[PDB]
Amino acid sequence: DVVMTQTPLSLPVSLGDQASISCRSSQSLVHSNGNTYLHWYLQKPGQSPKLLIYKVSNRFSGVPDRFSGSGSGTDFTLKISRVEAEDLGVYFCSQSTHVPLTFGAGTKLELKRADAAPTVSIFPPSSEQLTSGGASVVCFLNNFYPKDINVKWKIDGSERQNGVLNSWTDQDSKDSTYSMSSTLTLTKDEYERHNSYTCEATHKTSTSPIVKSFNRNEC
Amino acid sequence: EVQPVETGGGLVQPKGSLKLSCAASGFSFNTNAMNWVRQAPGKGLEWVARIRSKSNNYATYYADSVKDRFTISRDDSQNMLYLQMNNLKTEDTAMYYCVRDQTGTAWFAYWGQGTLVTVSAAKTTPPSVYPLAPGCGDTTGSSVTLGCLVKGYFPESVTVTWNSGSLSSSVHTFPALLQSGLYTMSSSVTVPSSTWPSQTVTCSVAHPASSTTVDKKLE
Repeated sequence: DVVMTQTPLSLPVSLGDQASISCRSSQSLVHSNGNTYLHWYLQKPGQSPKLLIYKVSNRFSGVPDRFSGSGSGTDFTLKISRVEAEDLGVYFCSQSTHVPLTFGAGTKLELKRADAAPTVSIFPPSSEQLTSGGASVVCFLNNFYPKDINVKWKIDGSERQNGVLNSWTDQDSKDSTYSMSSTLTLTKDEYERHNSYTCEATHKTSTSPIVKSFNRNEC
Repeated sequence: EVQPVETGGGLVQPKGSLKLSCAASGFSFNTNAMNWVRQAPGKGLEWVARIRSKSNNYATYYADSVKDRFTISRDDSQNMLYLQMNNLKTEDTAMYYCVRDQTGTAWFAYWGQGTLVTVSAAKTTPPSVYPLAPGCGDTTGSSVTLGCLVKGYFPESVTVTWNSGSLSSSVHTFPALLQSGLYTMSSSVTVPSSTWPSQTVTCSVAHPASSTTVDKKLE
């Protein structure tokens, strides 16, 4: 019932940058006897949470000499010093001064890489899927950065859609870049009454959209 | 690790029940408070329950959200922790962690690997995999994306393997999303244009629940 606000929810960092992840409670945590049960946790992807620092500054048994807790009452700060790769995942603050235990939304330390223009590809529905009674025009926007990306769909020009399923990958160790796939699931009938299918990727490395499109009445 | 270890996670139809177990070998299990914390695949951490120990007459605590649905029990004899989750709801669907207080420093310290509780009435559907391939155009540059759409399965996971004999691929494995009851997913591969379509690409989609293995030659 205290709401642990974390600042910020995403945090791009070069691997020798100082990082700072900031938490803030809706009430004062200075217990009436005990004192400031504000705790920070680390959870690497595909894994359980790990205890880092307890009661703002008291590090836990293992936590490298790079973790620095501090703060008073409603303001708290987790400061990792030189961001080693081992540390990338989500950082949580928790409170256990009041029942119930409330955690923050979690802050994700992402990794810095320069800007990248995505490779867009539009694909038409395989005869094989048509034969079931639905259609999916998949659009793959591949290897971009940053993850600020917007896809728009155009059927015969007519603006937008509402049968879209976007899904992002996490950071692709290698080019280091996110990938994303806009699926558009129509009905056989609808498909067959509409000609041109457009994917329009809106990205920071272009003021002009990356447009990829195909033409139903062909292959 | 010292480990807390948990089981009896599964697929329950709504209003069902599970007896989740947790196993903590440690110095003085006998003396610490034992916790249960869910993490629904949708966002964050929410504490479900907690039980004190013998001294504190096994004082049992619960989050408003699970009260009366769940019972937390402990059996020091065998270092066992339990959670009777009755009359479930879809919103219970989460990863269940076993959490052991570290009496001497702070509480909510040690968390095991977790486990899965899937609440949904949907049955065990196979996957319909369909191959995405350019359309007309053929090879538009040096490399070219290929793909597989895996539409319509329950539950959670499929494994998509690619057959691209040595070919300089970059396979993005995309997370599945829920889609009108069953999940959908997609995977992309990029090939050398000076090998497509001579070289036979294939995607290999297995589904554990229901021992299915569909192969789709990309042509």
